[PDB]
Amino acid sequence: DIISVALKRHSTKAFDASKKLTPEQAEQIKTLLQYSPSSQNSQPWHFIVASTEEGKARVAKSAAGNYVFSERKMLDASHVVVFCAKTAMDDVWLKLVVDQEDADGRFATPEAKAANDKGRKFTADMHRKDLHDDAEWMAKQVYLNVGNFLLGVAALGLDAVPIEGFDAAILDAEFGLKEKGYTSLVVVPVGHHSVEDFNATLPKSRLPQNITLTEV
Amino acid sequence: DIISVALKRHSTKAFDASKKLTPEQAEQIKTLLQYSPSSQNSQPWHFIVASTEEGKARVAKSAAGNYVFSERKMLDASHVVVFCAKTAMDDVWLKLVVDQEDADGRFATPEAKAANDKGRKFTADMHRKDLHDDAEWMAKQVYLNVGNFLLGVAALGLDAVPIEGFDAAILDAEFGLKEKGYTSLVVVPVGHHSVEDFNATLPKSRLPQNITLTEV
Ligand SMILES: Cc1cc2nc3c(=O)[nH]c(=O)nc-3n(C[C@H](O)[C@H](O)[C@H](O)COP(=O)(O)O)c2cc1C
Ligand SMILES: Cc1cc2nc3c(=O)[nH]c(=O)nc-3n(C[C@H](O)[C@H](O)[C@H](O)COP(=O)(O)O)c2cc1C
Ligand SMILES: O=C(O)c1cccnc1
Ligand SMILES: O=C(O)c1cccnc1
Repeated sequence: DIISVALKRHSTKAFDASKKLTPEQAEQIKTLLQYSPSSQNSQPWHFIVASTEEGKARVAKSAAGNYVFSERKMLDASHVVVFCAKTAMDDVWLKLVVDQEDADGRFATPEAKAANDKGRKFTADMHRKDLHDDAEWMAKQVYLNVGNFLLGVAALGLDAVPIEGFDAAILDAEFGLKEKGYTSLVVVPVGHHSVEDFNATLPKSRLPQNITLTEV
Repeated sequence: DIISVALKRHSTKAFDASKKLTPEQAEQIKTLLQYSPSSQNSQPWHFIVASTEEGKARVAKSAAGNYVFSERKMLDASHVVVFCAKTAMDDVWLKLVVDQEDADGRFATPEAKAANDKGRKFTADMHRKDLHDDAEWMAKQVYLNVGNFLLGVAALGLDAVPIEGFDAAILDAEFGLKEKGYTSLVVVPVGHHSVEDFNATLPKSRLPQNITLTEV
């Protein structure tokens, strides 16, 4: 049951390098990334999934120097996911999304398709022209994906840790993301915790609902 | 089976007003809100849970103007959750979080507690003093919570729809959020879909992994 999952999941502080995702699990984590919801189904994201030693080493370059504590997590986990946001919402992407919805049979008529496209452009233009927050808006959808992913992987019986503790400039440069139109936001190592994971045995802590939650 | 949940969940376009959350479900959705992870366990959020006719009507004020299509969703769902972010990360909140971790037994020594506080302040100060993006940083954690919540509620067998299509100024004013130190970001009606939910029967559409996903 999902509440048990939410109450028992934790941020893993150390991974067992010998314990790999099964082939099926490796496919399932990709499914989770793909099928996250997003505003206007804008899907303003790219994922780097590192599963080779070479690949994980490249991601771990972002943790060198000041973020060194993050390196072992990135190197010892089975699979490491880099969540990236688009840096601009371009017309090519908008067309890609609506054309895909059309290919998947979501529109009964050309008018319905046109209306969907118009609505998505309205929202996108509002963020870029009026709110001046389009980069932030897209990054928010990526964080939503991350939240979906963390619960999803826990429910698959996998350990994980979300990481903001890395140098995004280094990671962006390593994978040439800027030129491709993306920027790295969160790194999520996924695998199985080791006996050295001190956080596996500690009680969860959250503020009480009397502070955070109002019922009306 | 969480993958089945992810593949089958959808954004509900119309709710059956007669179909209420069970008492236990109403508690479980609150648990999901509370137990979401966040960077440094900063939990920079407040939730309004509207379950009365009066309460939902107050939220539905925000579906004015361009956002009229959101009104029925907000009024007809069993429970409506307003996800809010803090407007600034203050020292009182940082102390609240570490003191709660201490009360929950996460620190073996005063030194461990002090180290946790120091680490949290380092990260928080980076955002508020250097990047001047603490508002954005906090809003990102809230969107992560939303992602967790949407999958969680689906796994409970509940329908939902995330909504950016509302007037945050109207909502903030209605609940006096600004003065309390919060701002509304996403509204999530939760309940059961009606036969009028045209999105319940439509195929789900996502961009292919050959565009969005790189394996290394
Ligand atoms: C942050 C966010 C905001 C959304 N806002 C709205 C909204 O205002 N109205 C609406 O009908 N759908 C809204 N949606 C639903 C999206 O259109 C939907 O998630 C997307 O088309 C993918 O479809 P699915 O959720 O059925 O998988 C929102 C989704 C997200 C993630
Ligand atoms: C966006 C985000 C970034 C995080 N970055 C790190 C990190 O860099 N290093 C780390 O050890 N934990 C990191 N965490 C884990 C949090 O400390 C953790 O989620 C929080 O303390 C709650 O504990 P739990 O995840 O075990 O429930 C991050 C969490 C989130 C949501
Ligand atoms: O996804 C949608 O349908 C949507 C998102 C934002 C605002 N209005 C609609
Ligand atoms: O939650 C953490 O431990 C954390 C968050 C951001 C950066 N470094 C650590």
